[PDB]
Amino acid sequence: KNVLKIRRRKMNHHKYRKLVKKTRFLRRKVQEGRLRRKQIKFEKDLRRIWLKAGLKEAPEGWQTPKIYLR
Amino acid sequence: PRYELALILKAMQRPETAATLKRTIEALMDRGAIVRDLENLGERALPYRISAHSQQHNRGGYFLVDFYAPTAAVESMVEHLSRDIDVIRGNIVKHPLTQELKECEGIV
Amino acid sequence: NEDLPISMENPYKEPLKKCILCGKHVDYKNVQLLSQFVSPFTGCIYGRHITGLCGKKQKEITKAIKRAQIMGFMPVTYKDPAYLKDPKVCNIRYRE
Amino acid sequence: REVLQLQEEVKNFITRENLEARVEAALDSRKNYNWAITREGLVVRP
Amino acid sequence: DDPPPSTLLKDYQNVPGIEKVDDVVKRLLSLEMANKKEMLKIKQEQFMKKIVANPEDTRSLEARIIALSVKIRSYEEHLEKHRKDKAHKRYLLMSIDQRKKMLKNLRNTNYDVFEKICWGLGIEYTFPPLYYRRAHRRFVTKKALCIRVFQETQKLKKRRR
Amino acid sequence: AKHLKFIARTVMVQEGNVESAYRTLNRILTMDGLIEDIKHRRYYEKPCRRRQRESYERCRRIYNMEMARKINFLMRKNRADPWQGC
RNA sequence: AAACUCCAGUUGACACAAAAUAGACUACGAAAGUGGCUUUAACAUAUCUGAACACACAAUAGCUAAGACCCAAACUGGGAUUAGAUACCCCACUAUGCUUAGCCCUAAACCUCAACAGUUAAAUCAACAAAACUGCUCGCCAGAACACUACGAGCCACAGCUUAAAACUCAAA
Ligand SMILES: NC(=O)c1ccc[n+]([C@@H]2O[C@H](COP(=O)([O-])OP(=O)(O)OC[C@H]3O[C@@H](n4cnc5c(N)ncnc54)[C@H](O)[C@@H]3O)[C@@H](O)[C@H]2O)c1
Ligand code: FES
Ligand SMILES: [K+]
Ligand SMILES: [Mg+2]
Ligand SMILES: [Mg+2]
Ligand SMILES: [Mg+2]
Ligand SMILES: [Mg+2]
Ligand SMILES: [Mg+2]
Ligand SMILES: [Mg+2]
Ligand SMILES: [Mg+2]
Ligand SMILES: [Mg+2]
Ligand SMILES: [Mg+2]
Repeated sequence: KNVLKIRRRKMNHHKYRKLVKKTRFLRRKVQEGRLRRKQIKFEKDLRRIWLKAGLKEAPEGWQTPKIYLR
Repeated sequence: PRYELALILKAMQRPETAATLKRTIEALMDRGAIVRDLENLGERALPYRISAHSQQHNRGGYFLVDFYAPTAAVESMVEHLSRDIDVIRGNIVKHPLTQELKECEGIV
Repeated sequence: NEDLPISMENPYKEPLKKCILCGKHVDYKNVQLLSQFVSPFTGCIYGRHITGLCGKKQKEITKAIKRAQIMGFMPVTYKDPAYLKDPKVCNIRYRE
Repeated sequence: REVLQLQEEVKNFITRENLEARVEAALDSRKNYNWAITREGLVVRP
Repeated sequence: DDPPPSTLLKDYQNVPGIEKVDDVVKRLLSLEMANKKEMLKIKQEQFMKKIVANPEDTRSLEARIIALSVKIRSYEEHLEKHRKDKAHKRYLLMSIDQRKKMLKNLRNTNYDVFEKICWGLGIEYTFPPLYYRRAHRRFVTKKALCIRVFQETQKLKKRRR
Repeated sequence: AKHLKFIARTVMVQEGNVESAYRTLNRILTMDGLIEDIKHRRYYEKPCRRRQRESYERCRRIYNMEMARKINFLMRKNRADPWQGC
């Protein structure tokens, strides 16, 4: 069997785990910003729906839940 | 179903042994058992020293109680056998006779 | 032709070999029998290459021995000395 | 056949009436389950 | 409801003179002195007598449905006490799926027997879903909003007209 | 601990032959597997290693018995040549 | 050498840990797994196939709460060795291995053989592995690396898991 392929998989994985450790803090900020933008996009899509329907505002009693914040 | 209770009782005199046997059979009947027969295997030295109810036993009386009881009774009986101070060790098994003696054609 | 061979099961087929306990009931209370398959010095259960028993009866003997040992009928670390003079059925010799 | 056998067997079962006598008789009895086997496959009763 | 514990075993119910025996024999040959399997057999026999046209024919689809229903009830009773028995949970789910398949076949072949089976065993036949897709948070919230918006649109249209 | 003493793994000496009694006891303990069990229990053997070892010994024994059977079966032909010259 | 000397030997009492021998057996379970004893429940389907996502499960490791703690032991100290030892050897002791209620969903999770049905006739047949094939169905694959990666989406997971590319490069792999 290909032992080079498994050793290449090991080196690639080990190198990757070093990168995430080094940049763990920068990654967290990127992820939280991405989640914020994704929530904003979801809200915009919902607003698009109730605007196209005809309603000038959201359905009575409706509050867009935060479905991505941990 | 049909069960066999193997009872290792304390080495006592005849009156206390009779009283303990009567109490055990009475508990069996109270839990709904139909007792078929009571066998005495004898008073003998235990294969090993057994510690029960803060007492050490090297000798004991061996008895067998064959009976028919509902499935729910067995657990209860076990707990009762745990409380009786004159019982060194009680064990309920499915009666060996109910086990079927399948026949063999020999070594293939 | 009347002399042609006829289809038939082997009439000379010898009866298939039996273990010494075949057809007999193994009970956990029969400590005398269960003691014939344990080491006199350590109480260890002999394997089938020593006892000569079949797989089914080997399993039956093992289960009966364990049940008797745990229920206070048979010693574990040695064979009961009362059964040391019973017939020897195991193929083992300590030159003792 | 099984029902008839059970019916005749029940006559010897222990009840609340014969418990004293049966316990006493069992105390004055001894049952032996021990028997050995030989290399020829024969049972040796004690 | 379970059969009363005094009921005789399935194999000891047609024996001649079984009513002319002692009470102890009756207790010994009853469900009280037997495992749960004999009691399940008595349920199966009762359901067969109550539902199927020929109670002796165990080869019909209805008879198999009755037997699997008894088995499913047994599995559910086991799992009420044994919550962490994953193997028996698997067995229950598999038996439910098999009974659904048999019920579909019975409906496709014999609708009258299908109705009798559904009424007798208390089974509420359900049609399978058309699509199998995850209902994640985004989809669920979006669908709820869409339903609400449709309701408000209907109200506004009613007010206009 | 809870058993009677001087019954298990006990050998009596005959005519003051203590060395013979010790060697008999050693034979008994080795035959019953106690010696190898004690030696193997000094360090923990991993379950996978235990399974591999057991399979290896079982197959080794089977192969050795089969080879011994073959050699014994073919040993009959090892006699003086009856057709020497031709 | 450290360590202990509230140490060591016999005897007696004494687990929420682990389950010699049997087992040279090859069984149960869908797989993962399952080898001390008793008892109660209990191991789907009288066509077959049928899912990364549906419904259920999934070794070891790991994360939350509480509890138990003999032994073992990442980590952490001490002793020794070494040019150095942030390792190997010795001692001690944690997380963890255990129970309860939730998660996490990964393995060389492999018999490295997809499920059912059928054949032993043909040149048997690249090679090796494990004799060679046929019918039918689902899943998957179309040079290497980039890449068990990036982005998107989903997830009780937040240094995580599933799915999973492209650009540049090469004549190989
Ligand atoms: N997508 C469905 O809901 C659906 C409904 C009926 C039948 N099927 C059949 O399932 C097969 C697979 O279809 P696909 O490639 O587009 O799915 P897919 O594998 O590409 O996944 C997309 C969706 O289809 C579902 N899916 C996947 N396999 C399925 C199956 N066997 N049955 C039902 N749903 C399945 C998944 O849950 C997922 O939500 C097709 O033969 C299709 O005819 C699919
Ligand atoms: S050979 Fe028949 S039971 Fe062992
Ligand atoms: K493998
Ligand atoms: Mg299927
Ligand atoms: Mg698909
Ligand atoms: Mg897991
Ligand atoms: Mg854990
Ligand atoms: Mg595995
Ligand atoms: Mg498949
Ligand atoms: Mg598939
Ligand atoms: Mg490629
Ligand atoms: Mg990834």
